[PDB]
Amino acid sequence: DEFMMLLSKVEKLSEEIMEIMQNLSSIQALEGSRELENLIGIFLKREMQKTKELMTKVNKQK
Amino acid sequence: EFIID
Amino acid sequence: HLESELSFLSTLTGINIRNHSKQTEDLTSTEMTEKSIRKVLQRHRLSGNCHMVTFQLEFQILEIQNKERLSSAVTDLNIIMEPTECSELSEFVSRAEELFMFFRSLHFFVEWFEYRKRTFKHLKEKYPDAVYLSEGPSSCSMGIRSASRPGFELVIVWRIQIDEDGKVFPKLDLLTKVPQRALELDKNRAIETAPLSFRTLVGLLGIEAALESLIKSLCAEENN
Amino acid sequence: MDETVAEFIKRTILKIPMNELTTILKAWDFLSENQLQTVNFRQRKESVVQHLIHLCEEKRASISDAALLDIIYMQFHQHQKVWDVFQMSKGPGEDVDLFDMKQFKNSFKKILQRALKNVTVSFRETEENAVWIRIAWGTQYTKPNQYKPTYVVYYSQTPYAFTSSSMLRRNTPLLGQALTIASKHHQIVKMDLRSRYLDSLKAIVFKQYNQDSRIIHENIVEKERVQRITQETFGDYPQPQLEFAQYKLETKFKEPLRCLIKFSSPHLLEALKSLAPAGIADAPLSPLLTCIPNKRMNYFKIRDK
Amino acid sequence: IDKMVETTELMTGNIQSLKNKIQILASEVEEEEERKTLKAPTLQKEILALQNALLKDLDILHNSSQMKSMSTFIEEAYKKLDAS
Amino acid sequence: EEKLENVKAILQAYHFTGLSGKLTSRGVCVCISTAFEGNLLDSYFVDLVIQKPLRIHHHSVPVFIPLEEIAAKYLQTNIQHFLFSLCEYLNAYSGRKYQADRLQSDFAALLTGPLQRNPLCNLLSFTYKLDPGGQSFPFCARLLYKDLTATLPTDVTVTCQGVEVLSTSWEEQRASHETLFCTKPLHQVFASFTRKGEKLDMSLVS
Amino acid sequence: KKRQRMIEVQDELLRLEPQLKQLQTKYDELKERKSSLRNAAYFLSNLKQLYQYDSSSLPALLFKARTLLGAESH
Amino acid sequence: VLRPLDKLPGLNTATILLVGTEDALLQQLADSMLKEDCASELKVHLAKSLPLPSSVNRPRIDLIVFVVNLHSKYSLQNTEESLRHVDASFFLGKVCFLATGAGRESHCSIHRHTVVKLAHTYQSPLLYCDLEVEGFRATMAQRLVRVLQICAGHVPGVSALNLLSLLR
Repeated sequence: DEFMMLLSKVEKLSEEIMEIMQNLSSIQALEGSRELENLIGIFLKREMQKTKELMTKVNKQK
Repeated sequence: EFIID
Repeated sequence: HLESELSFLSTLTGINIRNHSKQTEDLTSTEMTEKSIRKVLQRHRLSGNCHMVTFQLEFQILEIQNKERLSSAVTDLNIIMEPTECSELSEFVSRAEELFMFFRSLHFFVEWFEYRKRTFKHLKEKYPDAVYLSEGPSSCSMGIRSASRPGFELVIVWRIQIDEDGKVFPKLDLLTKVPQRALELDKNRAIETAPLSFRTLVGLLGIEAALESLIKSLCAEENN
Repeated sequence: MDETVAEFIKRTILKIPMNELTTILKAWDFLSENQLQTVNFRQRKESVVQHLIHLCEEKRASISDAALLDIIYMQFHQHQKVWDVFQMSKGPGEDVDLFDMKQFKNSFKKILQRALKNVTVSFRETEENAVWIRIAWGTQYTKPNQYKPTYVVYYSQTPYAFTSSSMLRRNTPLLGQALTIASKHHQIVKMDLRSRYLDSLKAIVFKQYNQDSRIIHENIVEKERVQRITQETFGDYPQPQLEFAQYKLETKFKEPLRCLIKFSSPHLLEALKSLAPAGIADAPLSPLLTCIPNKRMNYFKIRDK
Repeated sequence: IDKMVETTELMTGNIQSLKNKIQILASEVEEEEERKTLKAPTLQKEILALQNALLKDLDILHNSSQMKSMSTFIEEAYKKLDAS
Repeated sequence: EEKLENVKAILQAYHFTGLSGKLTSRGVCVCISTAFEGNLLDSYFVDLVIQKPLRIHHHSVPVFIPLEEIAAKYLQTNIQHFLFSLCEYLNAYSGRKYQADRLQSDFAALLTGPLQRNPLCNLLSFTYKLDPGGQSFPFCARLLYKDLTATLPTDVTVTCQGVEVLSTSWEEQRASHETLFCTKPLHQVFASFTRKGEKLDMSLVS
Repeated sequence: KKRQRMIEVQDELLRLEPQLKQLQTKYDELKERKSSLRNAAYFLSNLKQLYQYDSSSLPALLFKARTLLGAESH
Repeated sequence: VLRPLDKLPGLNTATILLVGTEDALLQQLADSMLKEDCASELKVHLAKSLPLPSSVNRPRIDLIVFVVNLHSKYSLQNTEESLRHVDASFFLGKVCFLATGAGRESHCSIHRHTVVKLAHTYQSPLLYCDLEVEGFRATMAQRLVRVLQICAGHVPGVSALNLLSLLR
């Protein structure tokens, strides 16, 4: 399906975007500040794999 | 009274 | 009578009380100077579901029963609930252990979530072209796009803030950024005053009505 | 030890019965624990009223607590001098965030001595959060008349302030006047509850009152219904009105017809409850009497419909 | 007391006439509108105000926008399934 | 099992919801029990009738401290069409108006004069004596609550008892009392003031 | 004069209540009418004047990126 | 409308029917009617108005005692409002007129002539008593049973018809 293809793309994004996010060291400053972890709206390849193995199987069953 | 006072 | 209790839980919304189990760890032994005040430490599990949000309760209260009064209190409280939604309430899951007011904050936190979700499903479903919405359980981020000037975009963020007192504080922010395509095209002070004037905008119409009117007069400027 | 002060104390001491000498005299604190042993309370009446008045002769008694003694006397005898009930009403806005007892005792005395310059106003804040005012009235031409005072039980933050209906003089529009100015309200309204039992008025106004095999009774299905409607209009423990619940007609006999129906019972709402089961009353006993506490007022003022 | 209520009557007359003239003004405000919701949050505007960081984040956000093309869309789709 | 696994919820609602309603026919009786922070020592019995003309039957929403009772007659002038919201805003009034009532029962002897309070303890005006050093000049603290919902006081007036500006130590003490009363309750402050002001040093002028 | 004093205070109590309500209305109407249009009719037209703060979208994107893991855990 | 002989009698059952507005005195009179252990199964019936809601299986009423409280004019006006639901064959023997409250004579909203005129214009016995006192109930209740055994036919010499010829 389109969502499953997007999920496959998300799985591709899991390899891509996480690598893109790992390369961007400037964004590492986020979620590492007392004024960001509280005021700014308060290793995920396996989690994104759980967002692919437990989501593509679950989306199809819907 | 019819509840008049 | 339990059917009427479910009905009462449906109208007097302490949220659904589904999985309840009352045990009691009797602690009236002699270690506590049995001549003095009595006590008992009951423990209750109270799991339940809202319209969408769930919760589970680990609840162990010390019941100090003095020789003339029953100074009921709490010693242990563990809350297993939603993630970001109760991260702010995680302050109270320790304040209640440092209890009733979790059934008044989350009692109105769920009303806040209703006024969030149903208003979002109003604004996006009724009209969603110039409007993109970061559709998530906690992502209150709407896209805006007007093409009269070809490079405009706005986002309103429907932030949630619950204080330590359990009072819900609706943080109605306009967390603005236009892309660099047309940042310097209007050249007016309309954008610099945008997030301060948003607090005025919500006070004019209904809170949802103000968002709908901002949509109709900011990204529907191409539609109108 | 003064004029109309020692005599007033003497006149208010013998009023109380022999049993409650200690209970009343411990409250007003003129007699410290040492002074109580000097007077022997158990011999006679005129002996105790003479040695007790001497104990304040040496204490130099003043009207300020001489009226207070009458206050504690009335707190144990509130079932006399039938009480009015006034109802305050603020406009639109926030509550009275500053009802200081000091400020209220000041803002009542100031407004009451502004016009009734010769009065002895004496407050005694009771433990049930009900300021028990007592006002000895008298115009500027005369001394304050302590013979017949007008006790006012203003419940501290409540809009309602019960008032002893003693004479209903030209001061009763000023009694409410200073009551609605001291307490930061705007309007005074006698809600028309006029009962002698103050502890029964307090429940009514605040809604704190309910919070053989051979004998075959042929009309058993009717007696059960009579009991049902009696138990659905008088739920449990009806409070004692004990007041002339007036009913002044203006009704055409089915142009108008006037009478002034006055129910007079030692316990009114428990007498009406025992009317329908006794056959004196119909089973659906008229709202006309059952909604005496539900209306929080027994001298009504509405018309035909 | 009469001076007090005379000052109060000057004030109330000032106000009936002045709120009549600003109720004309208020109709003007509605005609311009033609064509504790905020009191509690009256101090939350300071967080909006709170550079090298801005430029680096914006440049990263442009790359993160490409990431958001697959991530936010998946989130907008997963929650849509959750909402439905 | 259902007679115990679905009836103990009422018992569970007693200890926890603060809004457990007795299932009395003709009007649910919401037995509102209230707690300050983690301690609870009162319950308020509001009696209603199930009528589309929404009338409260005979409340026990305390009439001795009766702004709740006025709120039993005036909060419905704001919202009553939803018992959903009334049960909250009335449990809020009862849960704060007991908190200040519970912020009263603590006072034992740290204070010298009588705790001249208010019903709901809207105005807690107590002439206490915290004297860290011996130079005696007490503070009469008129704790003024703008709102009957927030547990903590809103307007703190820790006024020196008819005395001029003393040395910087006592002005510092007054400024600290203001910010410790506005943010932290007396139940958690006057137990931290005896702890800091050890030995219970009373006064000489008062 | 004392009866006249009671009547004047009754007027003074009524005058005080009426003046308090009138001043409350005055402040509410001043705020609403004067500031709403000077802010709404300004901004709504200024937004129209626009259409027809640099870390804000960065924070929104960080929240959206955390929302991915939040929904994955859901 | 009640009839004396619509239902068959029991076996030893003599079932009276007391008719009076006040039911406290009726209940006391019924308690006194069964306090003595008589030889007849007395099934006393109470009532307020003879209309008597139509319930089948009701026994053959062998006696109706119109307890007329002389203190209250309601107990009379309801009695004449209950006498218009009686048979002309019921007033012969099986009808008595109890007049309670009489003798006190200071609370009587009804003159005792009016009740005697009422009981003489229906040609039925009028038995005076005072139901508020037990000492005058237990001696009058035993009079309503010896009348009841007469009308029910338990004394095998005297009919209900023979009774009013003796109480005239």
